[PDB]
Amino acid sequence: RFLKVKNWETDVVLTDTLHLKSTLETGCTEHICMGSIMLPVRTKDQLFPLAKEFLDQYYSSIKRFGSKAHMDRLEEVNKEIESTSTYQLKDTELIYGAKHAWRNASRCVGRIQWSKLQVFDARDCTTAHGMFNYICNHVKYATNKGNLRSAITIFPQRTDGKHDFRVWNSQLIRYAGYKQPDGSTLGDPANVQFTEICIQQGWKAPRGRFDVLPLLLQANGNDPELFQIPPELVLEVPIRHPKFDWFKDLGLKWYGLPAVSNMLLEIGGLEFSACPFSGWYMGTEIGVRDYCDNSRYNILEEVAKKMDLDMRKTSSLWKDQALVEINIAVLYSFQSDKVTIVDHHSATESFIKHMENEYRCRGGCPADWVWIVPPMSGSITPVFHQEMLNYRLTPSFEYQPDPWNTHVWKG
Amino acid sequence: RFLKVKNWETDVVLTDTLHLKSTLETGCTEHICMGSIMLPTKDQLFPLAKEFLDQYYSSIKRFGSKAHMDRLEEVNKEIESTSTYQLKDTELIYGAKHAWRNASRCVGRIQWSKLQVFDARDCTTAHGMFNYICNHVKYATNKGNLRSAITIFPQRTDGKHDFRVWNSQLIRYAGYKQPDGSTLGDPANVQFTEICIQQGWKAPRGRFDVLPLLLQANGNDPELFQIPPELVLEVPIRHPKFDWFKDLGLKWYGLPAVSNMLLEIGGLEFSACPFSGWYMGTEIGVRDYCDNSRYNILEEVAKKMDLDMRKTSSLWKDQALVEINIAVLYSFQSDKVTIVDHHSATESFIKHMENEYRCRGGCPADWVWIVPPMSGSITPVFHQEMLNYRLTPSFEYQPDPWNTHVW
Ligand code: HEM
Ligand code: HEM
Ligand SMILES: Nc1cccc(C[C@@H]2CNC[C@@H]2Oc2cccc(Oc3ccccc3)c2)n1
Ligand SMILES: Nc1cccc(C[C@@H]2CNC[C@@H]2Oc2cccc(Oc3ccccc3)c2)n1
Ligand SMILES: C[C@H](O)[C@H](O)[C@H]1CNc2nc(N)[nH]c(=O)c2N1
Ligand SMILES: C[C@H](O)[C@H](O)[C@H]1CNc2nc(N)[nH]c(=O)c2N1
Ligand SMILES: [Zn+2]
Repeated sequence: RFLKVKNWETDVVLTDTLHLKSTLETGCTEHICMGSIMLPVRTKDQLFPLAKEFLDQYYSSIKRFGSKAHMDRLEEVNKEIESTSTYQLKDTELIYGAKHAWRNASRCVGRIQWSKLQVFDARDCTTAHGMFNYICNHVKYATNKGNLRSAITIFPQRTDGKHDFRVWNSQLIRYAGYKQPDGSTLGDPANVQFTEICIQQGWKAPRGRFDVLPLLLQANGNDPELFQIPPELVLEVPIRHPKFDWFKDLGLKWYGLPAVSNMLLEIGGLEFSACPFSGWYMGTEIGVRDYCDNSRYNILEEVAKKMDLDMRKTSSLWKDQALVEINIAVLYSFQSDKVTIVDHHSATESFIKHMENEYRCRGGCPADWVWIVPPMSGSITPVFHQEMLNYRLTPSFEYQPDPWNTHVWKG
Repeated sequence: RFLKVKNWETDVVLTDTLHLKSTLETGCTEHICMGSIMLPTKDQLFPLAKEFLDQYYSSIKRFGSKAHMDRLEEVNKEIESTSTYQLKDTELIYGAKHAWRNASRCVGRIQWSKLQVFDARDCTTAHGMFNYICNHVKYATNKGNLRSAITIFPQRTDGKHDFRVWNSQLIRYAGYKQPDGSTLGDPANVQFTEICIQQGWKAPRGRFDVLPLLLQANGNDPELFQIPPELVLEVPIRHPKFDWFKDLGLKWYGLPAVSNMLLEIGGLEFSACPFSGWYMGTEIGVRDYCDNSRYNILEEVAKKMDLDMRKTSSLWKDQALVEINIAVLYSFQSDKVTIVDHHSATESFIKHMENEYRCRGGCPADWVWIVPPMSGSITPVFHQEMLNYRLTPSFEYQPDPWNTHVW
């Protein structure tokens, strides 16, 4: 079968065949579209087919499909599964797998970069202190004094599900949030529950507006342990505006390294429950979402007050005006400090070129429009006008339950 | 079978059961989501008629009554006899209001029950259609105090006697390709404008030429009519801060009036059913003015603002976008022509969704269309999960008539 997508701005039409290789389910049916829903131990039996499919994909990619080396590797994995119930990936297969999980990530606008991913193999790690060391090295490598480099660190795979490696933090670097008795929040409201966990575990909270959270790390299914990332490894950018001199006095800053730590990486049926990865920011992630969401820092009012905009009616577009100024400030600040960032125009234009190339070379590019379209100025970016097909390919990054809801406390 | 939707800003969860009624298909499957694609006998008619009357009689608390069974008998008799049937005025009005209620791409549905329905089923000629349409235009415009309205022309019969309005909207501006290589006026309407010329229209060849109506009655060749200018309320565009804005020579019309869709009620098909409401400001200021394939004015505006257009990261496009949209709202409000901003409209839609969940068990909504084309995440609809499904009565797309009509 062939499926067409159309760009309504350019009339360019593309043909997708890659969707035929998708097996996992979307949430949608013939009767209902779930495209805007945020969240819509394996047997030996189910494991060898997943391994075989992955290895066939790997061997095809290196132009060795059906070779002696391909056949011998299938036999070796087969033997290992029946004998031990699982298998180990070769370093080459792990690198290919992690790159392809990023390539397949339909909610990621940054995928033009997918083939440049530094993979750190941490499968020999055994303790939380060992995880802390791997993570510091990742942060220092990825930060590169502001010249950011994409990286992922991969801890040992799930065995029986009772010995999981997990980073409890949702991102490696994030700010604390504190609920006050009067109901107001100090710091980042998204991180209140996690901050409470840290405090309970013994973190002495400074109780400010931008306190970098400690890492909470779980090795081998044991209770997690706290660690403070060395401050010299945490690059931060003070936010100021090119024309508005009062902007600095809002006291805003943000960290340079966006690093997702709560997802699960599936490669050939194996499950890597701790696989922190990082790239660099697109400006709207900070200036639109982190700063201006009602349930996040929520700074729109204070900024619009300072700009002296007419705030009595929504129809003066004061919120829209303040939004653009904050986003200009974020890009200006990062660029001035020589910390890698991309604006939403550049990033979406690059994504369209990536997508077109993927269709030609791969037969498709699964993409989730709801997530790819930026959260401001949607239709003046080329992605708004681009039809997309969303489907699930493996290797993949998946969501997993927060570890505090599932962990068995050993005490 | 029961489905939950969460708002990620407020944590409110609603439960959807209304989707189980849904009959038509979405284009998605278990393996692929088509959420962002723009367009994804006698025997057939009685289940469709039945399903409709059942919901009609339920809505007036008379389900299973003698009037209910009687009407079901009467329509059954008429289909068996004539191969079609005729709606009672009450059913037509109900069907039309519900087609709006079921429109998953429409953010303005809080207004669904306040719709003036003009029954034009007695219409026979294109001059007659012109009369009905002028009357609709005048009524809906109401000298700037806009009222929602639909005019319904006779239903499909054998499909060779189709009523159609060839225009995509009742009021739109012409588009012309020039020797220059550029486009004068609205590039979306270039083809339709050509069809107007080839059928006889004398084009002024300006930037904002109100198009003529091309009306097809009873499957005949369509005919041209100029809408009386004094019935077309237009708004000159100016800015409350920038005195130079007015010299861009921009204007828009006050009445948004979709005329190319098909209304389906109880299996009956109404191929000419122009309807109108009032504008949300972004439709004009973001899409009409700033789409690259539309009036595409961002460059000119940014230049007059003297922004740094050297790099994308100065956000010069975004700054100009906001100002253009401020001018749209200010101009309509100053001239007392009804308009809604995207903040107000999306706030209302969330309230409407809550009413629908509470009173009907759900609300079909297409997130891709509901979230405004600028400032998405500062509107509450961005953070609201929505389930998309197709309920009838409905508005449906249909082929452009020039590709289909046999002259
Ligand atoms: C190189 C620069 C990159 C940029 C500019 C970028 C951009 C983005 C953005 C803007 C999002 C949406 C974030 C949100 O709204 O929460 C995202 C999501 C995502 N990206 Fe990237 N990305 C980059 C690198 C990476 C890397 C290195 C990986 C993994 C190897 C990755 C995998 C993902 C995944 C799995 C998501 C979905 C997250 C979720 O569902 O919460 N990206 N990307
Ligand atoms: C009263 C004020 C109204 C407002 C503010 C409003 C708002 C909107 C907006 C912004 C759109 C998206 C338009 C686009 O991007 O092309 C839309 C679509 C739509 N609306 Fe409304 N609407 C209103 C009245 C109506 C009425 C009276 C009807 C029918 C009786 C209706 C039915 C529809 C339909 C069927 C669509 C989808 C059109 C398509 O798929 O092209 N709306 N509405
Ligand atoms: N520029 C880049 C580079 C790499 C990765 C990203 C992803 C960016 C970088 N910070 C966070 C963001 O993803 C999130 C944000 C918030 C929650 C989250 O997890 C979820 C999401 C939905 C439901 C439940 C949990 C993921 N952005
Ligand atoms: N504020 C209101 C009130 C009622 C209706 C509307 C819908 C508003 C009123 N003008 C325009 C808009 O409909 C369009 C315009 C152009 C294309 C379109 O969708 C397509 C796209 C491609 C092919 C076919 C249809 C829909 N907006
Ligand atoms: C309900 C809705 O799906 C949700 O708010 C989504 C919309 N699109 C998004 N897109 C991105 N990139 N990130 C997000 O957090 C969201 N949130
Ligand atoms: C391809 C994509 O579906 C298309 O550009 C859509 C996106 N969302 C939209 N939303 C509205 N309200 N109107 C539109 O025309 C569109 N266009
Ligand atoms: Zn879908």
